[PDB]
Amino acid sequence: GSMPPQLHNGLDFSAKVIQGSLDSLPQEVRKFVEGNAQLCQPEYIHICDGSEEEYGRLLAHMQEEGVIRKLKKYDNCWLALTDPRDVARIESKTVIITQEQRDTVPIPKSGQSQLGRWMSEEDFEKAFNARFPGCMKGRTMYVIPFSMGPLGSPLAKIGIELTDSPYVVASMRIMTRMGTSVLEALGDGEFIKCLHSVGCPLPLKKPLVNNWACNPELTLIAHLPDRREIISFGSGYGGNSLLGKKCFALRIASRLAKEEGWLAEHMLILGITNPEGKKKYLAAAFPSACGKTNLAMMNPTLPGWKVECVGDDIAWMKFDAQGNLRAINPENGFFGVAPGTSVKTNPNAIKTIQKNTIFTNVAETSDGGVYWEGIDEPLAPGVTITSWKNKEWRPQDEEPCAHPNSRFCTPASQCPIIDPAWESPEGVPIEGIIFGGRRPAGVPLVYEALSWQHGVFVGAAMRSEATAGAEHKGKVIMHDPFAMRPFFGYNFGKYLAHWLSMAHRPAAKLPKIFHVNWFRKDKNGKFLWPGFGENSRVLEWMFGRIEGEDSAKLTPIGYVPKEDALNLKGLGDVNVEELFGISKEFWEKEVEEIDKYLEDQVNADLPYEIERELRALKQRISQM
Ligand SMILES: Nc1nc2c(ncn2[C@@H]2O[C@H](COP(=O)(O)OP(=O)(O)OP(=O)(O)O)[C@@H](O)[C@H]2O)c(=O)[nH]1
Ligand SMILES: O=C([O-])C(=O)[O-]
Ligand SMILES: [Mn+2]
Ligand SMILES: [Mn+2]
Ligand code: NA
Repeated sequence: GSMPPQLHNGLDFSAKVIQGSLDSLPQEVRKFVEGNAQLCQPEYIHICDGSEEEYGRLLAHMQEEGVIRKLKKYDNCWLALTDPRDVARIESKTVIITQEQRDTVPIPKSGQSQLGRWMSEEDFEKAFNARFPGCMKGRTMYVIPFSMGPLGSPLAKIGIELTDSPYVVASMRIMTRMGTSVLEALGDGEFIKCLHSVGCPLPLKKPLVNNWACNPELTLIAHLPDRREIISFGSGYGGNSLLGKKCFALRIASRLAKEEGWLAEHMLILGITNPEGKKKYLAAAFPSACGKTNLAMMNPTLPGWKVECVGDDIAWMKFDAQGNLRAINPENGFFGVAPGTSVKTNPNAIKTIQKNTIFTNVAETSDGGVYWEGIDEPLAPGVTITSWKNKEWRPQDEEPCAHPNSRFCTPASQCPIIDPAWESPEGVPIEGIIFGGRRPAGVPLVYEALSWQHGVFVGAAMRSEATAGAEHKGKVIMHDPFAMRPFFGYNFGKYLAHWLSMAHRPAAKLPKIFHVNWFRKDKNGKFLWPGFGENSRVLEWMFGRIEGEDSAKLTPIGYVPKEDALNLKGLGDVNVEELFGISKEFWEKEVEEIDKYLEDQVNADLPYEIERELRALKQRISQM
């Protein structure tokens, strides 16, 4: 980029650049970098190249600074422990900026929307001015050029993230394609502008907790889709700071998708091969902390079945000229929930995470390894544990050894069952789409939608127990339509209309739509379904249905498996009565709840087809 004019020496940041060159940046990239440097006043500017040496040195630097620790039991793995105020997404501080509120969320009848948070442009400007001026004083501003999707993909989009956090830098290296090749690929093209600061300019005004720079009181994660900007202040935690992931690849991207005729979704993408040598790709939207990563890299218990992972969290999809729904994973790594992860529940993850992996808020064993709730693996006598709170911890204490939302951040290329087409620019053809969440009562193991319009309603109607992915506590059953409640880039009613419109386009090969429940419990609080690898039995049913197998019976909520259609061999004890039961009383209550929620929260933007599906379901239940 060209040197900016100036009458003094305060606008050209060249003298502060410690890696790279402002002169060699594309013009608009330099303007973005330099304009935000003038604002944030970093001491240095480091333009990331994405090299292993850059990565190695930056890790070493955080190490000597006490910001991360080396996990010496493994190969190039590292541990960060955060300030306990900065441990997850915060939905209440996550906002979208548009001229009119209705462009961002439907106007709720009750007056409080549960489908996003809108902030006026003028309110945002004030919030921005109270945060960012001088916020990087005494820090390095890192410039991360990154690509969502393989360098080529028709589906791929480039961002530049500016951050004062080396932790963000290292994590983005794993979770996106990052560095010099991205700038070369961008040229003078368009990019998403992403600005991040931990909100702790030097000298420190507040006491630093556990060497983790953050500003909880001022935390704000903002999205400005008209400006193509994401602006995030005060949090270093993944979902808030790795701007390509939730901020770009769901929130911004879903709005772009609506405008441009594609889809951006909170979905895994997996490839499943049967004993007859046939492979199908499926997508699944479950809410945060509801099993996507476990399903995407499942080790099937059924002989002759194979599952391969394309992506575990984000799907970008578009109908091609042939009418196939084609999906790509825009991420480059897995940012997975650690606790619960074991050789038993997710052996494929256990394999992936022992090299080149960054862990956040898990426990450390005295021999340099990791520990967490449900790791289900004994330690040798004499091995001791440091909790994620950096305290000595014993298996019989008050609190967990790892944070409930503790994460691993691991390269996708490492996964032993990574799908061979996971970086194909063409994407993979999706043949079914699975919705589901945590319902301890009433909702059977699996059912199939009656039609496209009904499947879109099933997505819209999704409810699920609260999890630790964000700020929500306890186990209350919440609405989480399409697993996208925290992530809609625009009015949910319009998003429903967008999904419905897919049925109207030329030669569209619409996928089969299913709904699952891994989480139904008996009257004792015991899970009725073993889950995990055993979920291959459900996927088998879905596979045959996609092929047109006569294996379904009609019920009021959709098609279910016929008696004996599911392979339950090796699971002789399963209470099929309760697991597959559909109660009129439960479903009457359920449909009334859905009706009130859609009326209140979607209101004037609720598409007629969805209100029709509600009426029809209500009618079918009334005839039980
Ligand atoms: N009982 C049971 N638990 C499961 C199952 N699948 C996943 N889990 C657990 O649910 C928690 C979260 O699962 P993940 O697969 O990481 O969820 P995710 O959808 O990828 O979550 P986000 O990354 O937050 O979007 C972990 O503790 C898992 O061990 C299952 O089939 N049965
Ligand atoms: O990080 C995630 O994947 C989430 O919170 O859903
Ligand atoms: Mn997620
Ligand atoms: Mn996940
Ligand atoms: Na720390």
